[PDB]
Amino acid sequence: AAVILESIFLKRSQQKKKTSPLNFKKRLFLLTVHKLSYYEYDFERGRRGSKKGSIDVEKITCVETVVPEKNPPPERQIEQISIIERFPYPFQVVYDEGPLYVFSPTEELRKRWIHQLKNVIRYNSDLVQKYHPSFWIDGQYLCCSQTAKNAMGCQIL
Ligand SMILES: *[C@H]1CCCc2occ(C(=O)O)c21
Ligand SMILES: *[C@H]1CCCc2occ(C(=O)O)c21
Ligand SMILES: [Mg+2]
Ligand SMILES: [Zn+2]
Repeated sequence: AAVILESIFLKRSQQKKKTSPLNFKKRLFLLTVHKLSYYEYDFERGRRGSKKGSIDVEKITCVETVVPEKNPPPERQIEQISIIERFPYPFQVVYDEGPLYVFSPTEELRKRWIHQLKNVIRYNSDLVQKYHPSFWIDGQYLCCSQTAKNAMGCQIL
């Protein structure tokens, strides 16, 4: 399928460990009408490396912004170099295996990805009308305090 979008984002680890600290990984993200996939990027040759995972577009229920972290490290705090080193703008892709947290280098790039992702899931069956506006961190959602990753969203839209 045709490539709609191709960008380098920071990805928060999902099942690294149940209680261990959260890891953040630099990934090349690809969007087609069929899948949202991510790879280790091969910087030296200027091409995508090994595929590290995928999300079938049909399984996505929600795509929105996330309220940013209160104390972010320099890599996630607000040019050719800045675009591949700082990732301050998070968004969420909600599916069956909880939300995937993605960090964009710019506001414009996040907006573009949210816009296109909303169009590819337009005819999805499982789309929800509620979401969690804040991150799931240290066993709970910061917005509602619910302890289930698959918990129903606390806010409308
Ligand atoms: C990231 C890279 C090592 C293997 C692995 O297993 C789970 C995860 C993750 O959730 O990102 C990773
Ligand atoms: C990211 C999150 C889902 C599980 C997984 O396995 C490998 C990787 C990675 O290396 O990014 C991930
Ligand atoms: Mg630097
Ligand atoms: Zn919530």
